[PDB]
Amino acid sequence: TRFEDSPSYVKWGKLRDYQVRGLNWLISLYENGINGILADEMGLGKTLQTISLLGYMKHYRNIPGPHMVLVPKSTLHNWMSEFKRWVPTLRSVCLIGDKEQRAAFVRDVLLPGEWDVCVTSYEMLIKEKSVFKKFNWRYLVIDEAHRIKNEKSKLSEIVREFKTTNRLLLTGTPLQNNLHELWSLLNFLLPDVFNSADDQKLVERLHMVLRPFLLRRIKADVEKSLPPKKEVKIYVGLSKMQREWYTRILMKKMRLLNILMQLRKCCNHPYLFDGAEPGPPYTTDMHLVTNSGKMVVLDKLLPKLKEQGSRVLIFSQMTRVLDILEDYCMWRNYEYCRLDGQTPHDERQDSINAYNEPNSTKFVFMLSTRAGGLGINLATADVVILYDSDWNPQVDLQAMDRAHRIGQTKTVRVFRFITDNTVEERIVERAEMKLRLDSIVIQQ
Amino acid sequence: KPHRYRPGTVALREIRRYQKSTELLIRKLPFQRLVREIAQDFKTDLRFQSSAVMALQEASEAYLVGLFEDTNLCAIHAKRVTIMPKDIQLARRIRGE
Amino acid sequence: PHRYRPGTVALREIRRYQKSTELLIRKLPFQRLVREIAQDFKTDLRFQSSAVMALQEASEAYLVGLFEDTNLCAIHAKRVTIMPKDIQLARRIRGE
Amino acid sequence: LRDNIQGITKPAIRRLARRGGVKRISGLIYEETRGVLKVFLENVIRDAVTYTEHAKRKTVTAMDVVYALKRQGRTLYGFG
Amino acid sequence: RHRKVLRDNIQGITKPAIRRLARRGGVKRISGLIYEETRGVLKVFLENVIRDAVTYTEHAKRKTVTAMDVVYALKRQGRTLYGFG
Amino acid sequence: RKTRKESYAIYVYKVLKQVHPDTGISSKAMSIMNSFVNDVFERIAGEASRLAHYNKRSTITSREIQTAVRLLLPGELAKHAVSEGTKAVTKYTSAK
Amino acid sequence: RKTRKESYAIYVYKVLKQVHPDTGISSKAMSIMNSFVNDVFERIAGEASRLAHYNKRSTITSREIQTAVRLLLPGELAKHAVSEGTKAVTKYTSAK
Amino acid sequence: TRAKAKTRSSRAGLQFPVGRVHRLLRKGNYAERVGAGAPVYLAAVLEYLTAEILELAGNAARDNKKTRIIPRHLQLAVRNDEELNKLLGRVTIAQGGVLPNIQSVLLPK
Amino acid sequence: TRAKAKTRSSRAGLQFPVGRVHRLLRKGNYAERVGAGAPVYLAAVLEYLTAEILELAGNAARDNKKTRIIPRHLQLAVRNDEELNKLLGRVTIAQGGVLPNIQSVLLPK
DNA sequence: ACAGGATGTATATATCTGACACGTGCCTGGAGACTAGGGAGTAATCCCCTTGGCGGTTAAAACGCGGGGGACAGCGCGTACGTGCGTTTAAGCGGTGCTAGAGCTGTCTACGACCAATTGAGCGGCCTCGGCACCGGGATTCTCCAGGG
DNA sequence: CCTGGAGAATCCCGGTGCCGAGGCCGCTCAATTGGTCGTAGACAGCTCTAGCACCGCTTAAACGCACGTACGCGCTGTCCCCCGCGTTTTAACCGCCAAGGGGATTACTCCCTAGTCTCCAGGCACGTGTCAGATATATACATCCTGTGCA
Ligand SMILES: Nc1ncnc2c1ncn2[C@@H]1O[C@H](COP(=O)(O)OP(=O)(O)OP(=O)(O)O)[C@@H](O)[C@H]1O
Repeated sequence: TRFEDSPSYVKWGKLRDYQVRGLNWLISLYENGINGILADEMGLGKTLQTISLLGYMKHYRNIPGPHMVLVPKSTLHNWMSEFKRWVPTLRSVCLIGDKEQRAAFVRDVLLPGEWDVCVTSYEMLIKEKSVFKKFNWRYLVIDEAHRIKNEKSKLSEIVREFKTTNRLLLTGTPLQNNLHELWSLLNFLLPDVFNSADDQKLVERLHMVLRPFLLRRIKADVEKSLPPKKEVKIYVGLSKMQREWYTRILMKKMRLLNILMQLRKCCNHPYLFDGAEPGPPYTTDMHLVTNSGKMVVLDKLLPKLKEQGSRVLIFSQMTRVLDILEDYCMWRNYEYCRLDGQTPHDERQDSINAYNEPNSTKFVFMLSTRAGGLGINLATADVVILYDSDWNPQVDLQAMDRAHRIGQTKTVRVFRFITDNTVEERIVERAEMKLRLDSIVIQQ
Repeated sequence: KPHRYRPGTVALREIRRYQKSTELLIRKLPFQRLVREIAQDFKTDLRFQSSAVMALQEASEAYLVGLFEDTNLCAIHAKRVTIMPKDIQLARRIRGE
Repeated sequence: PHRYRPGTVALREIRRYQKSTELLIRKLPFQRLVREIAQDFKTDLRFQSSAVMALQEASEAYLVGLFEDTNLCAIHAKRVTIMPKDIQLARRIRGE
Repeated sequence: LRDNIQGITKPAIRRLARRGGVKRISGLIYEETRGVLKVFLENVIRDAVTYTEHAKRKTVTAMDVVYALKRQGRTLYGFG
Repeated sequence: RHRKVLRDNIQGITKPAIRRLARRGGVKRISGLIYEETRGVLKVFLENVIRDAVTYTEHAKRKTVTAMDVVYALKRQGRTLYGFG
Repeated sequence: RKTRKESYAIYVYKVLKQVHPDTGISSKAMSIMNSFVNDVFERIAGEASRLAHYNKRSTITSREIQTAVRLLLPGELAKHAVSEGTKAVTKYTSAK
Repeated sequence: RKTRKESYAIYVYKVLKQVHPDTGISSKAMSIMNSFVNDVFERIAGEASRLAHYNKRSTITSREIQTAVRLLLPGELAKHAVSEGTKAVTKYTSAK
Repeated sequence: TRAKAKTRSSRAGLQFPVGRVHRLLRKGNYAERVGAGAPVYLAAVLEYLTAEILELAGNAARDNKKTRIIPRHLQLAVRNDEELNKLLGRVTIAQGGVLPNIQSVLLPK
Repeated sequence: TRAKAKTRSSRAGLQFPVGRVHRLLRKGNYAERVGAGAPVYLAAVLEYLTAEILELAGNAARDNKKTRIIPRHLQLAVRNDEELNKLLGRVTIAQGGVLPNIQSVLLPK
């Protein structure tokens, strides 16, 4: 019904068959006049398809007026650079900076309306909802649709109150822990259709109702490249002092308002808590490892991963642990790069992009469960180390497959540390259940 | 050369501004942390309804404002403008605390 | 001619009256004052002796406390004499 | 009954001041003390007379005085 | 090794905050040694109120201090508060 | 379903409508007025109960409420409130 | 004859003979002690009534008395009074 | 049958819940028996006090160029009026602020 | 038949009347019901407070070389014990006097 | 001493939004009608206690005067605080994830109200004596001039 | 400027008298003992609401620092006011008497309020929309401070 090979107006774009068929599918969805969800987890890209969609909408029957793209602030410069490189015919503007900078921007750009695509962040959108509500919208592009997964959130209300003729949601993790998230997404797409919250009342009916306006293609089933990862769990024990502290915490001066939280990271490292927290900073010497069996095991496992490859990209669950280990691996006897929420974003982007290096000989690099977004592949990363698992399995999946870009042509390895007769196994089994639910919903 | 208000104009401006308003002046999170630390001594494992901390903050603000009024009165009695801990102690002693 | 310094007799009187426990206001004038004040609120009122005694006791205690606060105010003001403005400051801070 | 506030004399006020703990007294203190005594007594007597009126009597009792003082927050021990 | 405590909670209330309170009171010039005394006085007042409120909560067999408990404690102390129950 | 709570909000709004016709009120103002009415009711009821206990009676009556009003309210307010209460009792008793 | 009057005088005398076997008391001091006992009774009972009303209960119990004592008495007085009351209630339960 | 029910508040010419006040008096453990006219008298006194306070608050709100009454207007009305100030001396009105008052010694001259 | 009546105070080993306290609680309009242990608890508290104040007053009386407690001795004990002073902060004791203290500034050179 | 320049504030106008004012539907408590009982009003009588008067006495107040010390106005100074400016940080708001704890329903039991008989505990009255108030007299200590230190 | 007397003021010891404290009786009324019953609260169960621990981003607020200026404080002189003491009135204090008012008790009656049942309507929870208030932004105005002849 539409083009079968690369569109003539793309500049140097090399979108393949899956990309062109997704473009045709989105064009047909626009034709029939319904919104949709582009559920491409990875290996396919959504930025290219979205930019190609908007470029087609401009270079065909004219609709060059207002258009809104919602991105996290951490990827705005990347989005603008990719847009300029790929399709430079359209004009793009960005809403950033403080109050006076955004006032300068609205005055010198927004009122004249010489722009086709407007790229901003969630926070700026909340700040300037009133300024943005004076303009009609024809194709609202939002990435990471799980950002509006729940109702009663301010962003959900703001985006609902917006006036958009059509909508487009980009998400790689369509389901997290329950069907009310997919219901929220579908209700935002079609409020007049999915008004009510309502094996046959399940699974299969869900598949049938999601088929018409959803796309889900596996990177392995499309390209057959990107050799699959190997996932290994390591059943780690815990020290006797760790057990004693775990007991004295569990059965009961220190504050333990949230009992599950305060009887949790205990297995990660004992001295994370107060009371027995590191005392006088004697020096950076051998005191931290000897008190925790998990880091003892990590130290024992280091040499084999060090003998070759050795870019790890270790993952931990506690920021406390991430930052201490970030400033710790340098002292241990290695070189590192640091990623955290305390690092500024504008510097962060170029910093990580430049830190992507053919030869570093540094052996360590640490990213938090949240601090890592979606981008920047280290082809040298081989062995994934999961110190502790988060409740959300999709966050763990994102942390695992952030190294599963094409930039990575080697089989990648995953290491998992698990304690025994503790709540870490509880978190693991809950994550397994949620991951299985997501798999059955989005694959069967 | 740059414009410089004399020492005592901005104080009067702030006095009028703050006597004109009604909102709270202490920071909510520090006040809540102080309240929880005090409650720890009396009993551990305590939860605070969000309205209780607001009521405590309101009462603390009223008490401090009234005390400062009386302390200013004591300082004016001593033929001074600066208020002092001796003035505060005298005011508390007279009020019966 | 023997004459004490101006201020030692005051200290002796202070000590003696702080040691003593009896009333200091003349009973008959206080009784007449009470009856005169009560004449405003009611006509031809009779009183028990214990009622007048309790009124006198309460008045004495209130005035002693007021004078103590006034002395504190005067000492704060770098003085040893008490003044009507000291009494007014004491009343204002006490709550009148 | 007229001008009985003059019955409360300067020596009595000086004795009260000495018991309070003051050394020097200004000459204008006496009128102020008479005024404060007047207002205090007026309040207490008003409340006691109200109690007597409710009791439907014509005599004011020590119990009525104690009740008035307890209303004002000046509890008296030793009269009932 | 990087592990230490930041600041104790009594210093949570700040010198500019105490200055704002004194401005609302009516104070024009403030001595430098007023802030520690203000912190002590506030600590004592809060201790009394919180003791009474925790006693009420303990009697109710609850573990959540409520606005009603705070109001009852303030009324017992003699500082009736209007606007919470 | 939540258990209903009794508030004087409707009656206070009727009084406000009678006093200032075109004038509203805020939620916190309504709460403050409700608390004020509760406090005044508690004060007067406690005073009346203590009065009845002192006089060795078992009934709180209009005389007790009047005496409590005169003891609590300050002067002119007490006078006008007494007039209003007497008028209300007269209306409730005249032909009812 | 004269209608009977009630006082805690005999019990105060018993406690005095207990703590100090060779010390006497006067009528004024006995009246003061009687007033003190009445005042403490009134305060504790009123606080307990307020507590029972607040918790929506219609019975005064040992728990309410203990809580009122904790509210009213300061510090060491509260601690020792609670210990004494608990011991007395334990003995009464045992000997019933 | 039975006649049409007239509320005792409507009978007494009041605007306050005479029946609710009667129930509160009987349920407050104030005494054993309660008279018939006592709740009516108490409701009338409450009505007068509320009306005076609302009148002063409305005057203040009209002065401040506003229609809705806020706790600031309530506190402003309660203060600046000696009778109500004496009645409500020990109470604190939330978010009512403080009266504008600067001692003349501080004012430059 | 029955047995010899045992007083509740004797059963609890108290010198204060549990029965009289119970009657006063019933006739006090405090609550509709009164538990069995509440009068015992109240009597123990009253006895302890009386014992403390009487011990302090008797020590003061012996210190003054008299064998009869008077309101002066009671006042001295109450004002010298800080817990009892806080309990009786706003209480006046007839024929009590005041504590002897002279401000250090008024003492001569 | 004014003129003028630089801040701050009061004011008018246009948008926007969320809290208030009103509606609707239902349900729990207030009103109507009646019956019993005991609390309180009402009358009468007793006695005590408050008031008015009067006389004698002596302590306390009123009055005058000399003199010292404390209040008060003035001057000088050094310094701690107020003002402004630049840099850092953590509060505030928006989300995530979890579960504990409050609040309402329902059943059962054991505990306190109520009543009747009995009795000893406590209260009013009465009497005696010894602890305390008062007085006197001697011993002790504190204060204030005079001057030689 | 530290000693030394002289003079009041105070305390300690002993003797005397008086009135209130402490012990002892009668009786009557409130507390004790026994038995019954019904309702308030204890205990168990369940739902869902809210509270606690933690992340990212923004930005107002806090923190630190330099300069200078009113302000607190120490000191000095003046003078007038308060105190100490002696003297004269004045009225409080105490003892005694007489009379009448009014507080307190007792008996009798009735009328007002508790308790019940029945029903219905006023009051509350819940939705929903629109207008009063909050805010931004651009004028006009008031105020403060400092420089320039003459004060
Ligand atoms: N121009 C292209 N031509 C062909 N394949 C491409 C192109 N760009 C991206 N891809 C495919 O997409 C993979 C990753 O693309 P990219 O990093 O742009 O993803 P993304 O936009 O971050 O993903 P998501 O869809 O989850 O937002 C590559 O490894 C490759 O297989």
